[PDB]
Amino acid sequence: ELTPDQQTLLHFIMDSYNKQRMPQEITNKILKEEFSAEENFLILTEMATNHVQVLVEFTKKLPGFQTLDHEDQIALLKGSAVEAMFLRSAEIFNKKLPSGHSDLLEERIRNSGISDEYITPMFSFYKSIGELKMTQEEYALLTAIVILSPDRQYIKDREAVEKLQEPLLDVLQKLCKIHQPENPQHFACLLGRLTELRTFNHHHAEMLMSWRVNDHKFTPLLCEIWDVQ
Amino acid sequence: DHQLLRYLLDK
Ligand SMILES: CC(C)c1onc(-c2c(Cl)cccc2Cl)c1COc1ccc(/C=C/c2cccc(C(=O)O)c2)c(Cl)c1
Repeated sequence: ELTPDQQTLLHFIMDSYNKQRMPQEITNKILKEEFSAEENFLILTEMATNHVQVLVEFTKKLPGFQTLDHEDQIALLKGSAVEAMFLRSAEIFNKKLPSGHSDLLEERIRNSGISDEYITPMFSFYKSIGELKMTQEEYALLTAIVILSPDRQYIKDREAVEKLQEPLLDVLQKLCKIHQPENPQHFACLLGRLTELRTFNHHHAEMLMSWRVNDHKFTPLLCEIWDVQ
Repeated sequence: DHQLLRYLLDK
């Protein structure tokens, strides 16, 4: 049984998660545009820059975020952007979302200058997580939880973050006990994704440097979030 | 430092 003080949190969070979506102007390109390593990379860039925007808006609305040291807020945004993006894309492929054009989107990612050493793990992650049959609420809570990770590098007050994250973890667990009483390991299975997600940050920074020396174009927003001269 | 993130956080 979910409490009233908790059912309100989940509602506020589920509310912000569904507030903004990605522009049809952007998502229509996955379908309409030419399939070129160049065009592919540019569409992927456009989507990521845009999502960095939705991420800030979403995070800002997270309960207690705007109260943390402002230098800690940047560290949390800078540290979760890639992971939040893996979760959102995995959700897209997993729920075969219409505005996601999964097959074509996968095409564009499969040919954008990404090393095979990275694509394999990326899609394997997409597959295994899809097989979890996650509910929009699990995606939304794993995202908020990923965003409020106290153990990110350069965090000053790591205790203030834990205080913001623990309430969310509990709501997620309370749900796994309700909608999955048969399978008790479901909660622990969802948290395992937080570790797998971590794993991609090393790979991503490699890619950023690879694309960079190849004179690949990013955006002032992405360069800032991902510390790229 | 971090002009753009700082700006999005104040908007
Ligand atoms: C800069 C670019 C070359 C890039 O370099 N690495 C990744 C990268 C990351 Cl960082 C992580 C995992 C894989 C990949 Cl390839 C990227 C694209 O980054 C994305 C790509 C797609 C999406 C979501 C799209 C979507 C479609 C329909 C709807 C919506 C929606 O939000 O409603 C959202 C998001 Cl969010 C972020």
